[PDB]
Amino acid sequence: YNVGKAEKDGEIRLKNGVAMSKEELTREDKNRLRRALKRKRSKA
Amino acid sequence: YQRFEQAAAFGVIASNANCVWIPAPGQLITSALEDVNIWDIKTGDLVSKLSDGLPPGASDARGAKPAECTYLEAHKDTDLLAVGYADGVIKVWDLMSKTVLLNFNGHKAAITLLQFDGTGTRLISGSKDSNIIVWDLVGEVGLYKLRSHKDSITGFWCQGEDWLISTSKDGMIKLWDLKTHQCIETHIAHTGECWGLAVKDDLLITTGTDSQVKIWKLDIENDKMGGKLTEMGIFEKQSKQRGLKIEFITNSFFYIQNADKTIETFRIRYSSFILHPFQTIRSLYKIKSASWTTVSSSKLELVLTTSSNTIEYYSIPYEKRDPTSPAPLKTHTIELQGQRTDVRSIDISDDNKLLATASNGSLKIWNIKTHKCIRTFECGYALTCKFLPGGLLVILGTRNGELQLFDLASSSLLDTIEDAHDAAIWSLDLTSDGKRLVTGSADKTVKFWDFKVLKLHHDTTLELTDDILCVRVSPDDRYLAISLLDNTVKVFFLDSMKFYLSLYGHKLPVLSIDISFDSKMIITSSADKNIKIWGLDFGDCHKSLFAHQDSIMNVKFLPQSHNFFSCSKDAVVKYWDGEKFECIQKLYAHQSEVWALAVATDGGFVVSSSHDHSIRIWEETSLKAGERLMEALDLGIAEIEGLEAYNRDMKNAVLIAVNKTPEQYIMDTLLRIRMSQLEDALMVMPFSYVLKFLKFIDTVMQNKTLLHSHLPLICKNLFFIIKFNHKELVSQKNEELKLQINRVKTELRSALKSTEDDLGFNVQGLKFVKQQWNLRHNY
Amino acid sequence: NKQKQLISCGADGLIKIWDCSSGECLKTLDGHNNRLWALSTMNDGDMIVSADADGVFQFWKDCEQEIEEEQEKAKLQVEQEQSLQNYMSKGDWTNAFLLAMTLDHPMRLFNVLKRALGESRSEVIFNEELDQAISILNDEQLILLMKRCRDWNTNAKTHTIAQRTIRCILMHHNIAKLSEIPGMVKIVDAIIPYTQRHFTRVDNLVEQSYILDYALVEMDKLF
Repeated sequence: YNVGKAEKDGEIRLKNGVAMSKEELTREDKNRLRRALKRKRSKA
Repeated sequence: YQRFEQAAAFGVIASNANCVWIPAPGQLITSALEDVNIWDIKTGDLVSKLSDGLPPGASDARGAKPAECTYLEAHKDTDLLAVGYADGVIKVWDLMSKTVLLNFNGHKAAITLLQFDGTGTRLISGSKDSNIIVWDLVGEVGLYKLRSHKDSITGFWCQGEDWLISTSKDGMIKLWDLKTHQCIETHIAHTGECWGLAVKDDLLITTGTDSQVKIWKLDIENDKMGGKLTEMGIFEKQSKQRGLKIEFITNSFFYIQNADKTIETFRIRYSSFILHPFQTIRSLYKIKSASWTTVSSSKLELVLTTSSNTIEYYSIPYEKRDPTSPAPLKTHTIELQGQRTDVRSIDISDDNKLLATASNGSLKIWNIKTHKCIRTFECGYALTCKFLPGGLLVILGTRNGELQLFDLASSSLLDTIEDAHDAAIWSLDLTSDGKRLVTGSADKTVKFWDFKVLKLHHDTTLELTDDILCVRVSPDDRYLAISLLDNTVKVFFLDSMKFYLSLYGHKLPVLSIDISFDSKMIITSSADKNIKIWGLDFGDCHKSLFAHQDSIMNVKFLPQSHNFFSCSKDAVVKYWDGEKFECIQKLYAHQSEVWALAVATDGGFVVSSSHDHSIRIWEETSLKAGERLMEALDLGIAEIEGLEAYNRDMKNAVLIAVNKTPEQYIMDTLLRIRMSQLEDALMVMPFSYVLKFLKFIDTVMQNKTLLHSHLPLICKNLFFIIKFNHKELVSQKNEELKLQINRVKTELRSALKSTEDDLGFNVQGLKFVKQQWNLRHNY
Repeated sequence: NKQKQLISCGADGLIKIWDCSSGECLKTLDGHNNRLWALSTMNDGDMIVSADADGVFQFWKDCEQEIEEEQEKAKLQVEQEQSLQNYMSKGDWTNAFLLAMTLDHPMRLFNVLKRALGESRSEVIFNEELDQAISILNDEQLILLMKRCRDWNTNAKTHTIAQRTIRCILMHHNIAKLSEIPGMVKIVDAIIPYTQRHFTRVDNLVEQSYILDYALVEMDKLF
């Protein structure tokens, strides 16, 4: 059992097991998550 | 090389903010562009205006349009007027001394709502971004920052120093506490946004988008959701336009100001049971803001300001049963210092008697020395103007095919040559003596007129293949330049119309021509965002100059040399030299499209009407891990032993700043440490700090919840520190250390056995579940 | 009858309706099978009647009650979001857990369980009403909770909460139920080996607690 990106688009699931809904977040948290996913995509 | 800045500002009556009314009717505060206007109502004269210390376009000026005043509110008892600008700065003026004294900046966009309790000496501000801030004045700081909405804050209300209610451009209403300091209640009010909100002590009235207004009740009932807010009544059909501002009045009425040139005053005595539509008030302009005033409940007196520079007043006598009047009473109108519509042409006399004409035909004569009007005339949609020096007369070319002339001394209509052209006449120039007029008109026609002594008579017309935009006659009266609909500037000899020369290469229609005093340089401006300077001796392009991001609207020369001015739609006036071809100065006065430009005939002041009714007279003159652990150890354990000595007697700034008990402080820096440095950082410290570490660990074993929060980190550090300093620790002799180690051992063993028991129960039960299901449903 | 959404019958056997000013088909109705011949509208109750070559017929009618239901759904969701935020502020972690299970917010759920364990650190596994809620939970609620506990068990720092919740589930649910719940065996098989890993690691830490015991014994022997 590995972990991957979760099934629902309303949730994000990182590789360390945590799961974050796209609704219970704050705006700056949404911003930093987008920035992290952006720099990961830019490296890939 | 000089420096010119502005010296006046006309037509600045009604900017984009809310009027604030003052009793003695009494005077009225409204917003000017980059300023605040105050005036009496029986007279209508500008009492005072409060601007900043730098005039725009100076040395200290910045390459950005200044933020306009978008909201303001004043306390008349304390006489403090707070003002909020478009960038999110909150200034505040006194009215007796007439100066700003302290400023704040916590927002990022325009400031929508401002309210302040001078009895609480605090100021609540909700801007176009999501945060509501509360500043305090005698503390001169932001006490906190309330933020749970997402779009803006459009409706806003406060109760004492205890409660708040706020609604936004996403239609949810949030009841906020102030003690518990958080959003508690939200209810989605309307489907779309929720513009307007007005709170009486029992009911609150909230309007949305399609005349849907709602009437709810407030209470301090202690349920989680009930009591504090209800969904009691819904009233509709006030208008078809969205409501914008609701305000209550009682000596039993309120009013709703919409966006369809209408306010509706209602009376309170299901929606038909409670409410009572008292009457309507209708104006001919799109209204902006309003405030009430009443005495003895026998009359209703409202102050209104529109989108256009009109300040209207309203009065209705009544008897608490009947509005008594089919229409209100406009006992005060203030227009004359404004233009009432967007200006389209400006001219300057040799006397420097300024001339401004606009969409009304409302030609207004101004002057520099008095900054007021002389007289106005009206002729319809007038486009271009001209000052005639002989007699100092004025001529207007319109969008209707008609050409008019007015006089500064006698009445308006001395002559009006109508049916002059089929389509609109766009530009108009005059020979330097004043004998021949020439007009360029959208019939592709260049009509030349003589000045008969008075009347005008077209001595000829010229027919072109393309539509016409601009026409300019030489100051030496040699050439006549026509900017067509295509990228074409045809230059004719004036004496015989010989089609002398042609200029091409703009890719867009040329919107302005100017030629030099000695008639060698022709400067041309199109919507192509670059100005083209040409030599007319050979029709050659001396230069091109990209500037003015939107479109260079108008270019004017100086009568002394080749130095010109360019004004655009993107609100920047650039002053260039035509021999060095570099912008000397870059003025950022106003913010809308700089429609009309006019340079002084001799002086150097320039006037520049914007779209927002702006007339501008420009006149010239780090530790390491181990170390940080060691010092945090010192601070925390010093606090711990001091507490212990104080407890036996009963028998830090960083601590009280971060608000952590010292055990949690030490555990926080242990969390902050990194493992790959934790090895060396634990090996470094001496045995005194080792003994201090064990005392801290015993304190955590007392404070069990932190232990079960961070069991593996604590155990790893403890086992490594005792394995490292094992020899000296067993060499020492300390009975208190013996008891400390005994307690630490018992509690660590108990906690680890507990979590081991949980893990074992879980793995046995799940193995049984898997075995039972496999023996059951596997074939 | 609304005179905006013009309707079209169709010989494929179906109806498609569109806003007249749009130019794009709004909705698609596929009741009839083979063909479609007769199509009429009633105005006062805007009811579309349809007939095909077969002897089968149908009536159709728009409803704004779905719009009302969606507005009520959004209103309810926002209401209980605020109730959850207030409970996360003050306490009543049983109610906070109920709201979190309805709302599917695993971060706030994890924080609720962390606070519950920390305050239940003083049989009893949690707050007793929280235990009753876990006993009450639905089967789909159990599947969702066990998936989240599977991930929290994957992470080595959340395994304590994972094991406590799983032990509470086993103590307050039928093992017959947990065997007959579909798709749970994959979750349990995923859960088990990580639990064994954490078990061996905790055993090692107990051994080093006995190392502490040795240090005490030797110090007393010298003393």
